[PDB]
Amino acid sequence: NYPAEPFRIKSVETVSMIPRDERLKKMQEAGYNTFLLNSKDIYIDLLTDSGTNAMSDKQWAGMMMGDEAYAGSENFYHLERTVQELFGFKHIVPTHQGRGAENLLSQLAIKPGQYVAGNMYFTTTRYHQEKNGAVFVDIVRDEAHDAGLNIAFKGDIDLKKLQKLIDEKGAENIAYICLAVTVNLAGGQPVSMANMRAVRELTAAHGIKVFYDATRCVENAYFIKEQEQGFENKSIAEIVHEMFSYADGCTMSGKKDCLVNIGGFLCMNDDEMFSSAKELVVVYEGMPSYGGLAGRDMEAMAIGLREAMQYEYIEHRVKQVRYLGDKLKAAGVPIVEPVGGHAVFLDARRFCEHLTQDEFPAQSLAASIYVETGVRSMERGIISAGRNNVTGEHHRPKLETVRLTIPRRVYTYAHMDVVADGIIKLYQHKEDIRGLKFIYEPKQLRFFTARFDYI
Amino acid sequence: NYPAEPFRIKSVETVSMIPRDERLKKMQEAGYNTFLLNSKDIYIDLLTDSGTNAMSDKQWAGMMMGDEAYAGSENFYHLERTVQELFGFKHIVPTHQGRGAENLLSQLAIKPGQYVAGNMYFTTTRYHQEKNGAVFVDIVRDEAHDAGLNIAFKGDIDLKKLQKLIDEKGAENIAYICLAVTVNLAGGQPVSMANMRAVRELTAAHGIKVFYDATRCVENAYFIKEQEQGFENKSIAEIVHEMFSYADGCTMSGKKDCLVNIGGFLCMNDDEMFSSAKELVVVYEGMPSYGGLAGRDMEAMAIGLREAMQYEYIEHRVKQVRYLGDKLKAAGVPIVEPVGGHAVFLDARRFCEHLTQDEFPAQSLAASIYVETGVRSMERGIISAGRNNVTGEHHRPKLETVRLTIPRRVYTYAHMDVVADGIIKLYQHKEDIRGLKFIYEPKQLRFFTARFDYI
Amino acid sequence: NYPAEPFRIKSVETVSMIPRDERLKKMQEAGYNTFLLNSKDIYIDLLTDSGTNAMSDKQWAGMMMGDEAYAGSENFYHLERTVQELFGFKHIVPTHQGRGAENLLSQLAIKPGQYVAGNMYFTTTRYHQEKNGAVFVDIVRDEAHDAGLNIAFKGDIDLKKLQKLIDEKGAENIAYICLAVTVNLAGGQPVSMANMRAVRELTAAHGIKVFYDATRCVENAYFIKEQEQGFENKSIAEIVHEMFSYADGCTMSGKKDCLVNIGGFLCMNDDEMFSSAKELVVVYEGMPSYGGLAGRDMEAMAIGLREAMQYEYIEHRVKQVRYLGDKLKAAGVPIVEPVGGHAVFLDARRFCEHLTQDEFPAQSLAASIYVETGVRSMERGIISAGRNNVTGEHHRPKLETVRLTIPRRVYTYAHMDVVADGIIKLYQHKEDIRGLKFIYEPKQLRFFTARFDYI
Amino acid sequence: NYPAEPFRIKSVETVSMIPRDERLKKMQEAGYNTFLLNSKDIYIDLLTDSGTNAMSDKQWAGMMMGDEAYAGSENFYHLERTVQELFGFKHIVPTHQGRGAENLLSQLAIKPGQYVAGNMYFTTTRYHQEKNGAVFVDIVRDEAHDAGLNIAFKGDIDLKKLQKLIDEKGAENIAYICLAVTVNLAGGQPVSMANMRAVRELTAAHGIKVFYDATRCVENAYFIKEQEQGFENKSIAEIVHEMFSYADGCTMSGKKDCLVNIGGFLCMNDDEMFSSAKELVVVYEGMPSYGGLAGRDMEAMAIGLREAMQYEYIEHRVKQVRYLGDKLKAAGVPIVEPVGGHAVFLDARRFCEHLTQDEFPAQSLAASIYVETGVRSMERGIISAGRNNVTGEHHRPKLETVRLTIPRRVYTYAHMDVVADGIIKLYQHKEDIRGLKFIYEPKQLRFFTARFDYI
Ligand SMILES: O=C(O)CCc1ccc(O)cc1
Ligand SMILES: O=C(O)CCc1ccc(O)cc1
Ligand SMILES: [Cs+]
Ligand SMILES: [Cs+]
Ligand SMILES: [Cs+]
Ligand SMILES: [Cs+]
Repeated sequence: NYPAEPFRIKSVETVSMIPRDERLKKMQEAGYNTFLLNSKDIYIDLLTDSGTNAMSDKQWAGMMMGDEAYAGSENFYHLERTVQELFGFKHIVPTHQGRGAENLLSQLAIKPGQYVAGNMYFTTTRYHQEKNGAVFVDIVRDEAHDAGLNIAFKGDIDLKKLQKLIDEKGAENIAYICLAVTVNLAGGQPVSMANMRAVRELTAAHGIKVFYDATRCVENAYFIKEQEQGFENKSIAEIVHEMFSYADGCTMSGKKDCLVNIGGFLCMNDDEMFSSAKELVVVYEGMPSYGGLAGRDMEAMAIGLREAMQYEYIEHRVKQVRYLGDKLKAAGVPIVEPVGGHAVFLDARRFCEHLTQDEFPAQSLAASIYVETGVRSMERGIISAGRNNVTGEHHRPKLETVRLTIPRRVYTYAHMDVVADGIIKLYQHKEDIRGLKFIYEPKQLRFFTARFDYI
Repeated sequence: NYPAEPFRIKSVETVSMIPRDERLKKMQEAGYNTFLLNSKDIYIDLLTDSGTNAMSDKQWAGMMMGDEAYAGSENFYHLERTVQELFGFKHIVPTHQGRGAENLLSQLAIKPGQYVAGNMYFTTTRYHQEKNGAVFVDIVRDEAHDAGLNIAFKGDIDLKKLQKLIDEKGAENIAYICLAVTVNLAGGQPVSMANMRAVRELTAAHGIKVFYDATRCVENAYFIKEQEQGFENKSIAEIVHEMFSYADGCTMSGKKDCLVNIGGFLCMNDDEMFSSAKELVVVYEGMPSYGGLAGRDMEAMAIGLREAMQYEYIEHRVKQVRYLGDKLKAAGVPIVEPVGGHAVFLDARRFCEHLTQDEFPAQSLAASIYVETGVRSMERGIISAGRNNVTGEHHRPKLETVRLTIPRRVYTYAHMDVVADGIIKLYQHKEDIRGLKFIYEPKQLRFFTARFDYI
Repeated sequence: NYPAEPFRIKSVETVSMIPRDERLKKMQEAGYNTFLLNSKDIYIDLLTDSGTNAMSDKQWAGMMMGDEAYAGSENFYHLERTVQELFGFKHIVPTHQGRGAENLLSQLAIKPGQYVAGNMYFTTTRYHQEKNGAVFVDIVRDEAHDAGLNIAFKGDIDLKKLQKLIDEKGAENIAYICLAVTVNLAGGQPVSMANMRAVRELTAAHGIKVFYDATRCVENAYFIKEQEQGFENKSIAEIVHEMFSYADGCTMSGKKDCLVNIGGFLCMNDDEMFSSAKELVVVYEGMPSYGGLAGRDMEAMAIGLREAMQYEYIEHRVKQVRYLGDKLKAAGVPIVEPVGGHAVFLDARRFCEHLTQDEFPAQSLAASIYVETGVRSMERGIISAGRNNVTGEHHRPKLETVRLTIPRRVYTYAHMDVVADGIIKLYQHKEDIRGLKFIYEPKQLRFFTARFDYI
Repeated sequence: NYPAEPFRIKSVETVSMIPRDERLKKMQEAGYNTFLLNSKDIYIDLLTDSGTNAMSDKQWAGMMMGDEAYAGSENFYHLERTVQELFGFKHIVPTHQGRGAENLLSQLAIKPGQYVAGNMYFTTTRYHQEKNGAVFVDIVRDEAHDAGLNIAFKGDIDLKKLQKLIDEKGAENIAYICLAVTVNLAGGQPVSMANMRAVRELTAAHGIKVFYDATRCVENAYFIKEQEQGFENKSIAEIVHEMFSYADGCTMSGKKDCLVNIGGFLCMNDDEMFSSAKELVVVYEGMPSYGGLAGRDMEAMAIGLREAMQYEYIEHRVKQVRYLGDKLKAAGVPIVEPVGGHAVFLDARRFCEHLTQDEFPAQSLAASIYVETGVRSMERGIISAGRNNVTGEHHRPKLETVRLTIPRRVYTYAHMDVVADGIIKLYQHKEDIRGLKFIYEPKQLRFFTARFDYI
């Protein structure tokens, strides 16, 4: 049911291993805000699955072969090639990370007042659309928004909302379709291949462009392989290449499924767009030949993209998350379902039924997980949603979650046990989890630096 | 006169060593544009001094100590504390490179229609200023536009122009003063400490903010020590700290004087502006704790900044460039003078008086240098100025130069000899340099991919 | 019971993951000798615990700081000072590995015809002793030769035998006492602190020198802490230091408990012997300042020794082996007991009672394990004992075992499960294990290259 | 005349750069013995050309791909292959360094009382022959012993002394011919290919075996290419492979021409010898599959051996030494001639004509070179030759030299200038160099730790 690691450990990253009593002082010193803890004081850092991947020995042999020419670097050539071969986009511009590609895609493909429609959104992506004049429309299935509904391919687009958007608004005024795989906001839910093929035939008919937010495309490809009829004899690399055939381009963040600690890229097939991309790339990132990346990082991303296609790697990655989700669900701990490709989201509202959302249950639960286990998790509730500065009132988000985001090839099943066991013991005396009040609240970006105290 | 390397070679980058006949083929495949040459086919790459520095064995040991947490990394802490110590600014936000810092500073510091005044500009910096509504005003002394005039501290601001701008336009309508150390357009020329003090006193009086474009600020420090009376007992580290004491903040590309291959940072002292910066940095670069850089890169840049302060390193850096210029001057080759900190600029109109500027003398020279020595240099003339799209006619630039830009710690004095020697023998037969016609010209960013043939 | 890894995965070694049918081909190409298998074709290599440790990110940062001077290296100084501190010996001469230390100690400490007495032997150590004229005398307690007897501190010396040797042969005719921690032939069994004190007092009385074979001395430390009354408040670092206080010097293979891939060292307190050692080390290993090791390796071994002292590391190391043994014991698989610090030994005569020891049961089992799981283990039986060349007949060894040796910090608990699970299902059909005949047998070192077929 | 480096610097090793006054305290603290100085306090360490080579970026990418299996490692396979392909020996056993191979060759190929004859000797090699019963006979040309005679191929064997040795002693009692390339003792002098072909036909006729001491075989191959008629159209790899065709095997030290910091090997074509080598390899070095080397070191040696065949690399290496020799000879500084492949030997007896050999001129000159330049050199005179412990009298060596041994790819021509210039300034006031007296003299290995004072 749960595979052993399809790799050996080559090098370890040592941890201090501080006791509960010292962890509580550390948590207090951070103001009960896990964003303020130091990296050194944390055993298992599940804050994000972004850029904290463990690289292979081959990736580190790439790291010493960094040809750092400004232009003409063999690292750029090898990255271009790999992405062309694997994803099949004609052109490819390297960027420092996913949000660097996003910035470029939104400046090049949006006319003010056009609509951008996708399957739910991701913060940096919506920002760049919106800052360029687009109106974002969510055309995800309604079922994606029910956080307990256990259905498959929950990130698919409603073709029926897709159609009415074109009828009602006009294909002309639709900038592009932003299809994301997986759907982060629904908890890392996969998009079926049928869904992607349907979306491309509808949009093609009406002349509409489709651009993929492909940050976790390889976790998506595993779901298709695991769960869609017809892909049982297909390889992950075949599924990934078919996926990108229903798209005109994509913004990718290597920090997610590329198994690197930095790097992203923009791909497109349009030669015209590509020439415009090239001029805009030099102001924001660096020349078209390196895009704000050191050569050794283009190489390591190249080797990573290829390493991610190994079935055994992506199966264990995804099933290592599911392991954690299964163990929590088995004990009755409330989570978002079905468990996604990269994280387990605890539902803090249900976990902490005694607390109201003003007493910051997700934030407080996330503080407690650190003290009990030495595991850092991230608040994804009311604190992260911010205050409405018109009214002054918090924005009250429907989802009041603590996210357990798993970096790739860093932790073992024993580390998941540590996590699961602490959360289970906490669930068993859930009523004893206190509420938090701010003792310090920033104007902007409050989740980052807010500090709190117990009520 | 000319110091020996104050280091030893730890590891080499192997090179091909292809012969003249093979290089001529390579330059032909490239369409005689040196920007299209492959990095593998080049022996000594002087395209740029950006990001191609050789790191130390301690930087590389820091490379293996990357703490890649999203937040709380030991490498962000070591970076932050190193800049605060060395440069003296209160806050520091890391960015993937210099232009990411510039984007951020210009969104935070300019109201549309205000004036931003500096000592000559750099492309990216001027773009970010103007893109945010600023009108750019060049207040460098008149003597820095004279490419042949050999005076010291050619980068200094004319205070007389700085006064008239305040008079004429008013200090409320001045966004900030953009002081660059050193000045790249004038050939990498230094700014005196007196000049920096003078500017801080005049702008202070009028409430005007002063932000440095500090990318080559340690090369500048060296000229201050070598040439300004009074700084003969001060250390490079004291010179740097004093310099930044006259600025409100700075944008910095670590790729230039921090001796790394990627990385930059915005600094400022204003708390209010720092908070605005943190919300904006998330969208463009990454969380404010990493700013688009892997942990290992924050580490290496921290260790780099600190190595850059060693007298003997910087003294050998600047004197190695000087050596190349000295050898060229002594054979009668025309160069920008006086020699800067980072590059030698050949004067290609002089070098090639038989050719008109429509016959693309600098590009042709840069093609000929590669063919004869295996060295790549950058065209900096009519080809890189671009055409006027309303007229259609070339922007015919006053300076028609070939830039020999020297990466820190990569080449030896024998390498300077290969360059010098080839450039001297071409000078001896300068009349045999043919002109070039376009055989393919791109709508935008023409210098990057234009290809040519001989007339 | 079973601790989680007290570290995180920094970098992985990618593995093939070939299927059963392909492994069977591979095992056949190997002639069913697991020593001929390729390292690429192996998933989990338990051939040996020697030199295949995963290093830390600090060891690797030390790897980039190799000062490779012939003499005066900072890495020799950091090594020397770390051993002096941790182990407490006055002098320390680095050697390329444990047996280089042994060669040196035996040339310096034995007069031909003297007796050298220890607690069971190890091949290399016994070779170097005997090659220098020594007669080897086993003074381990009688209970350690009983492979099934589960007592603690099975490595302890019988003082009664140590007394008779002194009586019978005289202390002048005793070269030195060779005390091994832990005892590899008995299955990696520990030596109590009491036993080490007892020996030091008896040998001291008689003027007899005591040199440790300390290769797994930190695994031993752990058993002392876990099991000897009185050492419950002492640290691994205090246990180690106290242990070496009962020895005159030690030969050490860093490949085993210093967590490195190469390196060893001889220690002693005698100045006279140190001077003789320095002249002899030059001929066999290198100058006394490097002893056959690159500077980077002296560095990593210094950093390794110091990491080996962390309670949680060593406690997880020893408990990971125990875990594997526990799972095997619980299904009724016969193993040497009690489980050692570094390996589990299967009892293959038991496991395979249908086969005679001429039918090569251990080798056959080791072939079958690889086929069924992808794990390599070592034959330790009749095949590795060799033949008698006067008789021609096999040396028929009392112990007929398959050793599952676990490298430090490389595999997880899921990896232990793969092994355990395969070994348990073979045990369930133990009668189907065929015997092997030689199809090629070498004159010497037969186990290394012998090949077989099935009967 | 002197080529530029055929490489770029990838990483630097920082140096402290301490002034003459502090260097003199450092020299005093070392007892005027350069063997006692620390590596950190030295600018340019010319103590030895052994193991202090700078590796390439490809070699360091090998360093991260170390497959550390005990047996079956892909690194072992790649080393075996490279050596088989390049040198052409049938079998090859890895050893920790050159003296590990020597130890094995001498145990396997000498019967007590047999003669070993070679072209002069090297310490560790003669030791291992002599310790195994051989009588060494020097059959080098007489001209090699005249240290000022500038002739080519000074390391050739006298075929006429070769013949009389067989006549007078009997081919039967000649163990093997030890042919070394280059000849270290004559100052790194080359052996012609004709000489090697002649030696093989003579020895073959009488059934006598020939084993190469090939530590600097690649510097030898350059001389043949530079100076022997007929090899102008041959490549270095062709010259090296022909060289080894006149040999039955060889001991190699990778630390010399293999461009690594550790590693050696033994090669032979005899299958019988090879089986005996295998059993003896496990006691002294480690299994036949790794020979006392970590996997990453076998890989790096593999890539190094191949990198050394680049003509441009070996030409610049050798001509970088010659540069130093030419500059010293031009000023009249007395050296051994002709300058060898790896070092310049100063003749301290002539340099210091005012001092008698009891006042230790070479030692004192070597102390002065450090104080004036920060360059460490090695005494190779009376101090290194030792005392005769029968008489108690120093052994008075004919050659009283200070050796300037150049590591490969570490220093530039500017570093050689630093060296040359300091030695020239010292020569100009040569009479002011004082004599030394011991204040501390070790029984064994005196050169290593003797300390002195000025008379
Ligand atoms: O960990 C992640 O979610 C990716 C990075 C990320 C974190 C926070 C935020 O507001 C936007 C992006
Ligand atoms: O630097 C060298 O000469 C190689 C090593 C070496 C040094 C000294 C010695 O006595 C024997 C060998
Ligand atoms: Cs990261
Ligand atoms: Cs770069
Ligand atoms: Cs090893
Ligand atoms: Cs070395």
